[PDB]
Amino acid sequence: TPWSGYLDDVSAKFDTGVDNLQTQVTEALDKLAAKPSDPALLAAYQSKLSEYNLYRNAQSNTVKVFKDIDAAIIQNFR
Amino acid sequence: YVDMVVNAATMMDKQNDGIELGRQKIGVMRLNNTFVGDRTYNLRDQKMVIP
Repeated sequence: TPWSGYLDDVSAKFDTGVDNLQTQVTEALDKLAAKPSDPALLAAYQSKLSEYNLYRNAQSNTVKVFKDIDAAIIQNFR
Repeated sequence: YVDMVVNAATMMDKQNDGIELGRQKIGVMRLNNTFVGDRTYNLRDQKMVIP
């Protein structure tokens, strides 16, 4: 059975929060790569590449902080 | 007679005490109407799982 913890439940909220960005990025790139000279294409890909950047930085930082809270509590069981 | 009986019965009970009889049985069951695995459906609103 696919097992998921609490950190998994946390990171998953971002993935479901952005419905299709994961796909849109690849679609926009594939368009642009065909015709790297259309400003409407370039402006679109700039916007969606930078939304894709901020998405994953916010994800990994917030997954780290909960690990540090858990390890801090666990260390006091002794 | 009495002494022999009580001795023999106590010692046989201790000897059988060492034997296990909870034989584990393996059964193989086919499913005819459905898939065996869990499945995930990614609704827009939720990640959903069926066990």
